[PDB]
Amino acid sequence: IGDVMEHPLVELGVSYAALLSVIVVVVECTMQLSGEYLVRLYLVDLILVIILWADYAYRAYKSGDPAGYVKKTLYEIPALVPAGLLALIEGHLAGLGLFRLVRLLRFLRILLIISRGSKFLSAIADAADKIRFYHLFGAVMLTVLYGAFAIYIVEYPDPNSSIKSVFDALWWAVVTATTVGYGDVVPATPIGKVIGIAVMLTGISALTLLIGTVSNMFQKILV
Amino acid sequence: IGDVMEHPLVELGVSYAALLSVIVVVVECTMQLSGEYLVRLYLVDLILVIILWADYAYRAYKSGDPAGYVKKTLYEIPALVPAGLLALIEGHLAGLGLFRLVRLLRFLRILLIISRGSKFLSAIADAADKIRFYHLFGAVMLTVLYGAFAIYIVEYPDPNSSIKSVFDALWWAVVTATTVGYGDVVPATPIGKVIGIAVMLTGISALTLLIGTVSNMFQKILV
Amino acid sequence: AYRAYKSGDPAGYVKKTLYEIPALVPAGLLALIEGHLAGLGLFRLVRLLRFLRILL
Amino acid sequence: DVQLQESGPGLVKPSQSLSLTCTVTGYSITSLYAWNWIRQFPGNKLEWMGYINYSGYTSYNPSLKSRISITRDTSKNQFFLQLHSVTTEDTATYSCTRGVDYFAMDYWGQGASVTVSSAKTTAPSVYPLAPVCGDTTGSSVTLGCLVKGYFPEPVTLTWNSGSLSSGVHTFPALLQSDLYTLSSSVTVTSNTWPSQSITCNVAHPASSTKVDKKIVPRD
Amino acid sequence: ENVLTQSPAIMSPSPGEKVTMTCRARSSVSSSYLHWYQQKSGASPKLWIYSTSNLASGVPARFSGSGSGTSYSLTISSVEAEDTATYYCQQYSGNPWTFGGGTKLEIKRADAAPTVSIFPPSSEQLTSGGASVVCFLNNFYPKDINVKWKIDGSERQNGVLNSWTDQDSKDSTYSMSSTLTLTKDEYERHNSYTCEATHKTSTSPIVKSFNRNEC
Repeated sequence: IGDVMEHPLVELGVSYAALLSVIVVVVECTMQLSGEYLVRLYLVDLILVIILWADYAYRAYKSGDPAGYVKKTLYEIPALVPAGLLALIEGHLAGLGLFRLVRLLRFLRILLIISRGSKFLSAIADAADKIRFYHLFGAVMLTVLYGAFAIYIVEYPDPNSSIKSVFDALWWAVVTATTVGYGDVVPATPIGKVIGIAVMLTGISALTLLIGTVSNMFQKILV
Repeated sequence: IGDVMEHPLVELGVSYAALLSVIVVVVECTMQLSGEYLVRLYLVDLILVIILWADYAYRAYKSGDPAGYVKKTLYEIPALVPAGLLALIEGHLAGLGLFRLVRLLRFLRILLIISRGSKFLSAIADAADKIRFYHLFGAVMLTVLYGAFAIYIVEYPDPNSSIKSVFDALWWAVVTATTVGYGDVVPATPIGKVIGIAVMLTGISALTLLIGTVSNMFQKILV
Repeated sequence: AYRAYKSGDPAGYVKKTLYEIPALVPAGLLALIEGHLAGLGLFRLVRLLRFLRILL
Repeated sequence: DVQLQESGPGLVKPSQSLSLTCTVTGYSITSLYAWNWIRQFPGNKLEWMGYINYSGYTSYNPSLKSRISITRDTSKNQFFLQLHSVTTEDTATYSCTRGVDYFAMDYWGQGASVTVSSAKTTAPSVYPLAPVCGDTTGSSVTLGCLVKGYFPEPVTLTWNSGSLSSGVHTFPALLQSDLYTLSSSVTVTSNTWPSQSITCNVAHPASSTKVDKKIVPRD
Repeated sequence: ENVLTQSPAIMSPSPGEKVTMTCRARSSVSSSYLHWYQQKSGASPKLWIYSTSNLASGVPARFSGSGSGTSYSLTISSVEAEDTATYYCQQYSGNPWTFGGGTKLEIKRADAAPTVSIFPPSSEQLTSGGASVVCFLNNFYPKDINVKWKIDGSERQNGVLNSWTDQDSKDSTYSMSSTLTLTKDEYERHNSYTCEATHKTSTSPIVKSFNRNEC
């Protein structure tokens, strides 16, 4: 501008705001999708459940004894059973609109819980502080997915986009989000790239917390 | 040197200072370009505006009702209109060199603002603390651009530099700044690389704050 | 040197500097004087100047 | 308790953008009042150019409207003036003031001279005018400083950095071809000098020339 | 362009006298948007009176301002030396702000002759290869004065630069310098250099001089 104002820095600075804007939208609506407290709050807290049941079951087949594994558990963890019964009793009190009593049991629970424990609150916490990780793991791997999915849409068509399988689109999303960027799977569609910047912006920032947390868990098994 | 001083560590240590120096300059002038408080302070705070208007408009077409979206807004957000009028009145007072009164209104505003609010200051803050992100997003994506542009200059010419399109040069800049480094787009010009080290040095360090912030926003929608 | 060639004036850039940054010159002279005191094993005085510098 | 400070090139070649940077201190340009640029022509005419106010809304003067561009940098608390393609006529003294209620400007900056010309900026030589060899006119003593051959205007001249201002007369620089010449006299008391030392401190920004020349009597 | 017109153009009051200035506009101006500034020689304007009659800061009450419509008037109940300057009115109606042509104001002083002082070239300069002979004519009144250079008894016009200070604030007098500039050669070829300051104060002029052969 120190020269009767520059022409170049006119028709371009507004052409870029037209490109970022796209991403900002794609990005913005991704933080909404995974933000839907009804859509995402169930999809995640569910994906989580299927993580355990489908896990525990495996740690159960590696024992030959299917139910054998089940008893060994209800056994090594005694509280797991009197707790279940409380849950059932609280729930039958609830189902009957008998909340006054529910008020009670819930409290008569805390006591019963404190008592039978002192190194117990640790096992419950270390367990809670455990499902929380499993929660995060979802939320993240979930946002990753979108990117993957989104890249699928605008890439599946074009000739030899490398992004054929829906899985192939996940590989790209994951490799990208981790910043590893192998490269065996790049978009190839000028538009698929516009999106790639958002999947990158998101997937990395998101994957970061994960690794960040997964990296705190490690500095504990090494100490 | 513990051997009548080494020859090799003479004619090379000064040959490297001749290479870094380049980068240090390229780098240095990039922190100046995006630092120009006149050049960059308007290009960014503008790119920002075009981000919203071009965004809001889209969140408006996804409703079929163009102006329908507009009213729904002036409606769900009541303060947005009495505020505009204050802006217009302050400004007409200003335009007349009537700053004494402007002093007033501006204060009679703060009151009127505190009153109608308590969970309001949150919506204003969460909004301000929001445009600030949109500001950063620019500043960064802006420095990225340069690198991209710069790589264009010294790469566009050479035969099959991969960096053909000006967009192609952005892809490289972005993929690089994120440390993803797909590789489908590398310089190829010995000089284009000298610059690549600076775009990397800059683009990464810059892109980092972005992701760093974009990563704090996430640990809030997951908590 | 490069930020100096981008000005056409080689030494022009040099003066503009010694000028915009006044202290850069009286400092240099102190450096030269401290050093000539040093070179003569006159460290007592060097002790002084170095302090009469901090004040200044 | 406040002050603005014009700063920038003192010379610009025909049809090139004239630029200036006013950095105000002791007040915020984003709190209130309008901050405008006022230029004073050689004939001593005053022409308001335009402003930018606390809210950042610019009001230019119709005549300059297609060339002028007042901007600011809230961060450093300073606004600037930009004039596209200046001409011999645009040569004047630009300065920034602060517009208050009803636009009365209460705080004017030092005033910044700006010459538009193709003439090359040249450095001045300054000489010590130490009295004759026996001019005892009385109990009074006069000395002087001759600063000649510089471009463009202005040059700054003080005596003993300023700790000496009574009995000083600094004559307006006179223009010869494309070079200025300027002198300054200063009268002290026969006993005041040469006992205590008197020095001429001249400085020519454009040529980046600064020299303090001591007036010693000679033979 | 609501042009403002000031009168008189020049004004030569005397210490103690009263005096008024005028500022008239093409269109009408709101009394509260009229301002006056006092520009002292070689300084930037100072706000002197805002909104027609309100005295700005340090302004003494010897001053005052009044008027309205398309005619305003700045008045000094009594002038004093420190008053030498130029006053400009300022208005704000239309889009463009506007100033008057100003009104110089020089005080009248008691005719007093100059105090001439002459200086030979400086050893510094001569070495650089040149020789200017400076002759100052300080604190005198009135402004109109004339110097005549005489090298070896002969008048010289060739190469003489004159400069005048505007009216002095303290004593309301003027001063002036004239520099005769010869080359180092022409200088060391003549012997006596003298400047004659002719002036209203006297019939014969004051005259200082020196011969190149110094002690």
